[PDB]
Amino acid sequence: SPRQKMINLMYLVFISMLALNMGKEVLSAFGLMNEKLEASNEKANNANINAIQALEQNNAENPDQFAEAFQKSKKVKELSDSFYNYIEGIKGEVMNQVGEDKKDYQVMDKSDYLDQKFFVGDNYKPEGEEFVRQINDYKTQLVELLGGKEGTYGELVGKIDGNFNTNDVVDREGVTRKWLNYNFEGFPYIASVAKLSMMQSDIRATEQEVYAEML
Amino acid sequence: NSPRQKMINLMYLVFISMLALNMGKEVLSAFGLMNEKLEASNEKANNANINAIQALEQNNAENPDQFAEAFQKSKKVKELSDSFYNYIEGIKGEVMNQVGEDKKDYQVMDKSDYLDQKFFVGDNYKPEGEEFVRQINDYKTQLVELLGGKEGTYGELVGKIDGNFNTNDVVDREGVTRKWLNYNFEGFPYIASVAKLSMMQSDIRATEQEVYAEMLK
Amino acid sequence: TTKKIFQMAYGIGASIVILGALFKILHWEIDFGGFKLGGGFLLAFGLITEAIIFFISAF
Amino acid sequence: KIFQMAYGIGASIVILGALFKILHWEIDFGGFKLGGGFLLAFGLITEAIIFFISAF
Amino acid sequence: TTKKIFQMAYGIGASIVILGALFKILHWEIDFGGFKLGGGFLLAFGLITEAIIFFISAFEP
Amino acid sequence: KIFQMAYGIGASIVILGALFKILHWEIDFGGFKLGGGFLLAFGLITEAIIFFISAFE
Amino acid sequence: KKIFQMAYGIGASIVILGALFKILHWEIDFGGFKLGGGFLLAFGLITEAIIFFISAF
Repeated sequence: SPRQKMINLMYLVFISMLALNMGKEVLSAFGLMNEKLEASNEKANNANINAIQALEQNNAENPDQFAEAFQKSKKVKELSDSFYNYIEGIKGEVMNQVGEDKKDYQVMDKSDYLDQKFFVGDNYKPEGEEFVRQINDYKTQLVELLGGKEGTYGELVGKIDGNFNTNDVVDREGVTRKWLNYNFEGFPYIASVAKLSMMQSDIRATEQEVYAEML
Repeated sequence: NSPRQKMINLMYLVFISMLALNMGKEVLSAFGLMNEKLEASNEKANNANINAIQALEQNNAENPDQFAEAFQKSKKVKELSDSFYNYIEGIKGEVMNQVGEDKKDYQVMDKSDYLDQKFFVGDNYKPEGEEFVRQINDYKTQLVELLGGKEGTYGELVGKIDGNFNTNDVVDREGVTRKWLNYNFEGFPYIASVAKLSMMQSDIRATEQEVYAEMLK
Repeated sequence: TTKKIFQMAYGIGASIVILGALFKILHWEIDFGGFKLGGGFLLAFGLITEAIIFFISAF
Repeated sequence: KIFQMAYGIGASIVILGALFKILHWEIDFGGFKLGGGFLLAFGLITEAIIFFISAF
Repeated sequence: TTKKIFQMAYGIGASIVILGALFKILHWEIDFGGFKLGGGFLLAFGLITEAIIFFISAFEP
Repeated sequence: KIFQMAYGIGASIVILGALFKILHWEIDFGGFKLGGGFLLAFGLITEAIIFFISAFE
Repeated sequence: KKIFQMAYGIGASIVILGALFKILHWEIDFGGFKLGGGFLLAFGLITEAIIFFISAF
């Protein structure tokens, strides 16, 4: 039986290939990316605070050309902090159910908690509606402060709208899927946390770009 | 024959079809979106670095007595950084050439075939895998030697770049010691490997913008 | 008597399992039967078939 | 009847768990979310027990 | 007399699938024609062979 | 007997190690943390020993 | 007859010992160069493919 000998030998070989497949720390790339996002986020937050302080002294000495610019800077800083802290709270509520070790990225692959709070059945739960509303209101109020795709920050506003979208997106096959269902449904916890921390890095980048065009 | 024989060959059938077990479409979409965001932030970072180099030009032109050393160090750092960046981009483009006509179709990448046949052979590194590891270590060494290892100037930036650009053996969650390249890229989907390479490129850009941040001060 | 059809079903189902695994690895979208067949459909068909014979054979 | 029934049921659950794990299927019907991990566990633990018992 | 054509198919398919597993595990490259044939492609060829052997094992004495 | 017993225990531990590796079950008994790697190691050692011993029969 | 059975047993032991070494990432060096799991896998799988090819005729 040249076939049974093969099976009796090679089922162990295929179990070994599967064990090597499972032993790849592919999902730890999300965790390493998240660590880098956090670090770059404190770095960019410190840069933003330094720019805010700089503008503070600039209009304290010269409240003639850009005092209202500093007022707008404070308002965007507060709105950005509110959105950042909302995302931070969502990130904490999902980082509290991975285990005692917050650096064991290989087990943060369940996705069950986050899709049980953002949406029930086929539509949004009224706290997952809150996430989408927060994204949309951040985008809208920021665009109002800067000016929508015209006047000033016109290119930046267009960059902002491409970041914090909520428009329904069509997948490869062609069905039209809602934004929050596309972006966070079925994603492992560490992938969702990495995406949220990236969404915070866009908040920091957006505000540092805003203060960049204020000197 | 034997029930145990039929059950071991059922396990054969089950585990040979587990060769088709990969990351889900959501993990691959997350990796592809991370790659898009990483590439956009890398282009922004490169633009910021070019602006910093131009600012160093403007400073050194007026006062070629205190900034000339800083300018020469910064320009050589840019040479090393762009050499390593272009090497990583060459590997990254070679990986992206093997995925298909649609580049943003992340669901189908998930292969890990072209890349681990150009990095590894048996239990060793294929010459280009050793070339990659040598490039990483040479970027680490030649960047440190332009600043000073753990002492003198920049203090802790050397310690940071000695943490991002390691090739030392890493211990995984089980406790077994893994070689850096085999840990980081062996068996990884194409889109995951490309995202990780773009992460390394982001480390390059962050490192060199943090160097030029210290240049101006 | 009926042991011939059990092994025939197992063989054909396992062939479909292997074909579906291969099509899912290689992302092949063979279009003959109705919609786009794909590798996932072949996996589903073969694995469900194998489960059906294994459940029936338990009695 | 004592070994064949459990044998076949565990084999079918192993197959279904493998299918769910490979295709990432989420079929749930209230109270519990089946998934592929649970079915794979329920089948492979059963098969390990059958292996160990038939060893003796 | 047809038991010797199944033995040939069984043995040759076993060799092909084992060699495909070997080349997939060790990242080897055999160069005999066309492309470099990789090890992933050889795993795919081993899977084609295993599917064919599974099919032709349904119809045997 | 022993050549039909170690078969069963080795197969059982191989299956259990495969399961623990798939599910990332890291049960901690007295001393060290077991994990699926140890179970695969023990099952594979058992299979290697009987494949070697059964060669000379 | 006996040569093929002995070769199958020994090659299977070697290949799954190499699978064990690759699983645990061992580099056991008792003689010569670094053995590794890749070398044992190659040796065992080659001597198994050869045996199965010849046994087909």
